[PDB]
Amino acid sequence: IGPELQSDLETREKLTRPIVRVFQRHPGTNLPEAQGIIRGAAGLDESLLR
Amino acid sequence: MREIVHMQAGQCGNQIGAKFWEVISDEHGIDPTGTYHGDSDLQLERINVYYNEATGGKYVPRAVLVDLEPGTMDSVRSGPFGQIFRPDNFVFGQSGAGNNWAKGHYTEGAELVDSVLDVVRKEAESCDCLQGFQLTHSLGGGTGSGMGTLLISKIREEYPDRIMNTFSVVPSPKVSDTVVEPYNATLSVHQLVENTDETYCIDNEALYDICFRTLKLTTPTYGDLNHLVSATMSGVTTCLRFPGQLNADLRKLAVNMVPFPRLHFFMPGFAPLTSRGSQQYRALTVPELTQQMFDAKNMMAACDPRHGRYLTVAAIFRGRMSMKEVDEQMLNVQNKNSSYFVEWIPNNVKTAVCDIPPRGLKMSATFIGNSTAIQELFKRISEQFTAMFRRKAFLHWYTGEGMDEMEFTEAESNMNDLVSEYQQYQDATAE
Amino acid sequence: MYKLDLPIDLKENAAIERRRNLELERQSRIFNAKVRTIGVDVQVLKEQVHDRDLQ
Amino acid sequence: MRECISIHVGQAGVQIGNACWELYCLEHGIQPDGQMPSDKTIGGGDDSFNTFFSETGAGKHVPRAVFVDLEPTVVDEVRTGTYRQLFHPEQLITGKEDAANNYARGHYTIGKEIVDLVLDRIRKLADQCTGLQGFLIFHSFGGGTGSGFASLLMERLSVDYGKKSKLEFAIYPAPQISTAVVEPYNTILTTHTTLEHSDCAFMVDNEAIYDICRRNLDIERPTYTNLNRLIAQIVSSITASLRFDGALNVDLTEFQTNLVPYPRIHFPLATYAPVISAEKAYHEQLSVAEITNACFEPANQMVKCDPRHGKYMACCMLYRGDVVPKDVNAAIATIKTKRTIQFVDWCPTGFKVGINYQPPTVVPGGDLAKVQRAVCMLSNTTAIAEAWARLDHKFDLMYAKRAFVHWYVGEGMEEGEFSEAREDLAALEKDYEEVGV
Amino acid sequence: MRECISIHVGQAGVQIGNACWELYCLEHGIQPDGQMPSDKTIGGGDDSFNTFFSETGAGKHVPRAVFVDLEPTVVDEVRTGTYRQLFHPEQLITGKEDAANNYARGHYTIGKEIVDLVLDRIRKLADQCTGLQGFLIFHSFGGGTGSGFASLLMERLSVDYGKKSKLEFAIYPAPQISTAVVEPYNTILTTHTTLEHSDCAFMVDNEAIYDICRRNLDIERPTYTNLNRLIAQIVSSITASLRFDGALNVDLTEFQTNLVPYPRIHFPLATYAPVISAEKAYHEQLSVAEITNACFEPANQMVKCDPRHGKYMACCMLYRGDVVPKDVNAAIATIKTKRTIQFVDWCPTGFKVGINYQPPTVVPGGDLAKVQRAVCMLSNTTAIAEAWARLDHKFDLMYAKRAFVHWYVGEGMEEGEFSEAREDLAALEKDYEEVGV
Amino acid sequence: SYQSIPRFSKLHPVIPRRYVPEWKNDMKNRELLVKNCEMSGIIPKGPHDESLFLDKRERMNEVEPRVRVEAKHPNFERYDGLRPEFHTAQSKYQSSLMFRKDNT
Amino acid sequence: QTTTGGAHDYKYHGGLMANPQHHKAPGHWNMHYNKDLREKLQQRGWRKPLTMGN
Ligand SMILES: Nc1nc2c(ncn2[C@@H]2O[C@H](COP(=O)(O)OP(=O)(O)OP(=O)(O)O)[C@@H](O)[C@H]2O)c(=O)[nH]1
Ligand SMILES: Nc1nc2c(ncn2[C@@H]2O[C@H](COP(=O)(O)OP(=O)(O)OP(=O)(O)O)[C@@H](O)[C@H]2O)c(=O)[nH]1
Ligand SMILES: Nc1nc2c(ncn2[C@@H]2O[C@H](COP(=O)(O)OP(=O)(O)O)[C@@H](O)[C@H]2O)c(=O)[nH]1
Ligand SMILES: [Mg+2]
Ligand SMILES: [Mg+2]
Repeated sequence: IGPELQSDLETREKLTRPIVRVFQRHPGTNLPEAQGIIRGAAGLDESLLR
Repeated sequence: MREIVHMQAGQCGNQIGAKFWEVISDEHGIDPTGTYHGDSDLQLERINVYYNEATGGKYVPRAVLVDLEPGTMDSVRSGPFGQIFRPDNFVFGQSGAGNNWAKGHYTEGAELVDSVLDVVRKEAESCDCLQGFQLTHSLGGGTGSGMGTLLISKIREEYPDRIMNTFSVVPSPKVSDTVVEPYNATLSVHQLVENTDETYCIDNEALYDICFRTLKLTTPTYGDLNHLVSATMSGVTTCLRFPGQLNADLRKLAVNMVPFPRLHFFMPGFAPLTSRGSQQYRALTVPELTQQMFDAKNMMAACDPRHGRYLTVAAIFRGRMSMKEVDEQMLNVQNKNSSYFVEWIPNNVKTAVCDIPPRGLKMSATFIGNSTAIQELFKRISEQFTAMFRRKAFLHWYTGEGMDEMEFTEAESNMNDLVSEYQQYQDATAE
Repeated sequence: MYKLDLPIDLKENAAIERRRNLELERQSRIFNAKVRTIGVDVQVLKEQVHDRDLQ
Repeated sequence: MRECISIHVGQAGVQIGNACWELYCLEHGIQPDGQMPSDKTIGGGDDSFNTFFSETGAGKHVPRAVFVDLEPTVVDEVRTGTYRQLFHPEQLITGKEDAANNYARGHYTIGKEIVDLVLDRIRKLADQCTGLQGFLIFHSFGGGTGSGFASLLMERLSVDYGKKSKLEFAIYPAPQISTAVVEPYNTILTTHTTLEHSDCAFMVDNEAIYDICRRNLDIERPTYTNLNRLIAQIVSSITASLRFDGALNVDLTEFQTNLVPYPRIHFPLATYAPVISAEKAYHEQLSVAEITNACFEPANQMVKCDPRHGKYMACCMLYRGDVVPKDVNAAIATIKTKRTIQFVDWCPTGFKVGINYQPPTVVPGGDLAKVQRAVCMLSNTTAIAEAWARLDHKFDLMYAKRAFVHWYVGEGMEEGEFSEAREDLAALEKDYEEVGV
Repeated sequence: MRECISIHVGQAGVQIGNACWELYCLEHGIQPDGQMPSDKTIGGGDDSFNTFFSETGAGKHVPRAVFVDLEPTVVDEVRTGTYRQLFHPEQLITGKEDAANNYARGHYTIGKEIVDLVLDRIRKLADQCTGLQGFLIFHSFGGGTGSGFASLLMERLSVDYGKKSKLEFAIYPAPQISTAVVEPYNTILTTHTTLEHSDCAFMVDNEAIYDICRRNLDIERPTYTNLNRLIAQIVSSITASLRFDGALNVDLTEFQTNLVPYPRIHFPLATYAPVISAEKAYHEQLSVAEITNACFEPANQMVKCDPRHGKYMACCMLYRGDVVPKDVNAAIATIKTKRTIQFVDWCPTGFKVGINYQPPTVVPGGDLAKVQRAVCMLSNTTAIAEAWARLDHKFDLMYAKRAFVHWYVGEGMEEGEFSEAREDLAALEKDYEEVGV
Repeated sequence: SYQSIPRFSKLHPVIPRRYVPEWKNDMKNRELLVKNCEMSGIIPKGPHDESLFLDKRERMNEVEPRVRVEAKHPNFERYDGLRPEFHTAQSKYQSSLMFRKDNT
Repeated sequence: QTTTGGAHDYKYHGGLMANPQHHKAPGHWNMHYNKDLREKLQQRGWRKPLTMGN
């Protein structure tokens, strides 16, 4: 999940890092990273409740 | 402005209630003449709950003294604080009771009941907003039991919306003080169950143990016992007479303690009580006051709460103190003694705070306990009843002045039903 | 009652320029960000500390 | 022109009234006699006392309050204590016998003897205004006068007075701390009136204020007085937009339209920052960011439920003091970049900001330190369902055995009250859950 | 825009923090009540204290540190000491039950009711900051508060702050000198869980500082105060580039990137030169090359481990005072040319030099002389494998018979943690060995 | 005319408020940007729903199909992540990955 | 001694422990600015009264 301030994202781990801005300068894109961390957070939440 | 009409029947009632009137008289500042001699206006503001404006600054009690025979009533008149009473509130016959329930109730109590109803009617109709009646008597004799029960029944018939408090000191586990007190107590509680709003059962053995262990007191006498009972009365009615952070009157206590109309027999208790030579060793805090409240040896009922479960508790504190401390102490004692409280009622505690402690004290406390341990007392009375009812001993008297055996059978069945309900709501679980 | 004339106008103008004095007080307080954000008054805090200790 | 009528019902409500009007007198400079020493005012806005104090004679300011308690003890103490000449004698209304923790006594038998007089006095107080903003109704869920008579009072007011604001400050039973046994019954019973007759109900918890005074004020033994004073601080910070000018003034209509999205979600939480003592005011910064993070602080809410398990819906900030939007927007951005604050999906813009000029007034002999910046946060979070859940469990395991029901039944109240109030509480629970998801 | 939050955990943390902030107050001219006086050139325009002290309106310079210990009397010595009113009252967090030299008790049972409040205080100290650069965390591996609560705290900090630079100052247990008996357990079980939650971990050893004070300082009967003073100096030399400008300067991130080769090799030793007294230093030609050599004798480090048995990997030197960089470069050339020092073949440029103009500050009662030149060496070398080997041997010896394990099982641990910590340290030993070859 | 009814993914506190991709609003060389989205036919080029992230959520609406979004896998399995190499930054997690065993 | 009686004593407003009361504004229908009109009408003193003779 990360820290409780996305002003403190440590730019390397950001979904608007300069590398992915260079990525989204062209059409296409929509990386499977945000959905991946969604699935990971969901699985860890179900594990926590179990 | 609410009023309490206080009635005292029997020799025990006429002693304990006289001590109670004397305690609240020198708590409100009333002198033996009857005039106000206090210092604060709080003692004078809410004075009509027990007194009547007689002569200028003179205040007379609203007492009704009842006896079949002018016994201790004469000694009350001739003692200190005995001429504050109105002289025609003394209603008295000339025959005896003989520690006989039917003499107090049916034959010899019949000639005085009309006079007592006239006196208490004159007292009650003078009040602008009457709240209730407070009877002091004994469940072991004839005047305290028979005439007391008859008076409760007639007062309930005339005023079936007021709060009926009865104190009614009950027979002891060990030592009798009357050989027919199982019959007397059974026949009295047969009508105390269906008439009184609430009853504060007091045992003299518990009073003796309080004097011996928590007060040393090598020569207690009945003065200290009636003083303790009087302190409990003042503690249970102090919220009417003095302002506080959280008020709770008699109707509020009755609402907050009894879950069902049958279960209204309580265990009174008073704190702080200190053995003479231990005030320097103890320090006054709300936690020690509450722990002395919830100590099993502090209540004036001989039945042990460890052999039972607390249905409800009323805690009336008197003194300048913190509501956070009071609520935290109640929460702490409830959480630690989690097996002594019924699980299907959360917060079995009704708190009240009065701002005026008794004189010479910083904090005082009154504990009222509705628990299922009262079944021990009722089972003792039922056992000592059925021990002699099977042999018909001491019963030719009651048959002679004229009741039937069906009344005794109905009384013992009512007692057994009350024992059954108190046992049911001790082992009944929530879910 | 009274007639509405020059003393009433003078009272009104006094109210206007009292409002002006109050808002220049607030301007002097807020344009001095060391007072605006990290303020609070030492003398009143000390008196309240002494009141609590006395209580 | 911006008048507001305070109705204090119950012993708890009368104590709130004592603290509130002593704080109002200290704020607006009315002595307890009822005189203003320096009053250079014309009228129409500069009379900042006019929202609370009316006018009579040679300079006497009587409050716009009605004190109601069936028991004639606390109101009589008010009548014979310090603020004696301030209050009009007919505003202080008493009875003879209290309802004694009984909703049936307060609503059905004792209640319809004084309610007509209370409505006549409310009408007489409201007829002299020149435009009324609302009713601040202070009461308790403990029971008796604060539940039954208050329930009848909101019922009558919502029938007749119609389109006026009815802000209801109700103190709520704690999860564990309680002073009564029929308190769950009374609390469940006074849910329909706050759902169907209140416009905005501020539920506040005594144990939570105890924790706040223990942690931030260093008061090891707090009484009701500090709680009353801090609730008076909250309501004064709420109403101060009606009395003193500011950069952004928020009246009650804007306040309600910015809180409540649906007519049944009128249960916000009130918190106040800072609530510190002066020794901590030495070693604290007390800037706008600090006193907004203290408002969003988990162990600083005034009911015992952390909003970490809930979702924020609409937060009304009322800044009070030397506060500038340059700092306000920075604080709002700092909040909205925080993970722990979790706003609801259908509300991107969820902050209503109102900035006032006048700093809060300290009572001479209280606990709160005198500060030049404060926030009154009024947040409509959906984490309030925990309180309904705890009273739901208490009412379930009490009413399963039908204890303390014969009082209500014999005092003129059909036993379907408990079931219908139970269903209304369950409806509120389900509604808050489907809003939160 | 540059800040460092200090967390002093454990009694060893708190005493080091006392000496450290005595040094900081003397460096920045902060009086013991916490106020910069008035004037004399830099007045109202000083930011040498921005990394350590905040500002308030009372003039108090609130420390940016948290003194946390599960046991009383040491935070109470702080609260009744000379710096009584320097510290914020809520910045001094204490418990009720001691952690009993027990990693399990400090990590799983007693430390769980303090971690939320200390994270709340760290959140307040961090949102008082705009340019936070790291968390300097001081403790010992002896056990209890410094081992279990410290590990839980750094796990929570890693969760809540991302991987911000969490600098570690750990008092590693000595080979021969010992205080506890359960030190191998408390050190192995905290190395396992703090091997991946601290970005850099300066080891320090009480026996080595004892030898340093006995030999190079003539303080034949020393106490913990001298050790804490040297630790304070060697931390202030690290942080001084954030507070005083000058020549080549290095922040908390640059020396991390120049120091740690691999993310699991983050355990450097630390050295300070010239550790010296007044009468000893008066007969001396204290200069840059010989104080570099002073950092480079094997009998001069703060960890009892011989660097001649290992190979240097990365050396970050921190020169302070009137230091001309040509002497630094000449010293680097001489220590590179002489063959007693062995370097790994994969690091030709094995030095990172940071030069600051500010000379060190002495304390009235300390033992270090007022000097012109100083140097702080942070050396990452593979000579710590001997320390890990001694710790592993003691852990295996005391774990073969399950001695002192029922305490950990009673306060909440398995043999699984012990076994995984053993093979974690075995993997760390293997990694150090293969890096060394 | 037509109907959109925008939808969004579930919540995560890493999504940085609003963020549109650059190419939707990249107007130094737009005149041949839109024909790349025209020949493919799977990327709508409409003016609406430009926010790939609106509040804290991903846009599941008409910005690319769900396929080709998840299809950019560099073929990384749980075998690689549970035994990371030493010189990378993923060996900062080894003690929490060695407790995970290895099955799938 | 009563709790509320000892708590809510006679509190004296104003003094050191007080802020200046920032009043909102007077009414614009009340605010006429006639003092400036008076001082303007004082000028041009060669007027003649608006009577029948002039
Ligand atoms: N915060 C706060 N709560 C109070 C205060 N006084 C009483 N209460 C609350 O009042 C509750 C008890 O019920 P009351 O409000 O006194 O009942 P009532 O409104 O007086 O009506 P009756 O029960 O008939 O006397 C308790 O739960 C207390 O929390 C006070 O001064 N401050
Ligand atoms: N250099 C130095 N070391 C200290 C100091 N105080 C304690 N230590 C070290 O701490 C070790 C003892 O364990 P502690 O750190 O005190 O344990 P703790 O942090 O107090 O936690 P508990 O034992 O549970 O109370 C000893 O081996 C010392 O080397 C100090 O002031 N200076
Ligand atoms: N506590 C207390 N109990 C009393 C006192 N006088 C009598 N009793 C009790 O009352 C019981 C006797 O009942 P009694 O009053 O004689 O009945 P009566 O003859 O009808 O008036 C005995 O068990 C005594 O314990 C007294 O002064 N104090
Ligand atoms: Mg009341
Ligand atoms: Mg210790």
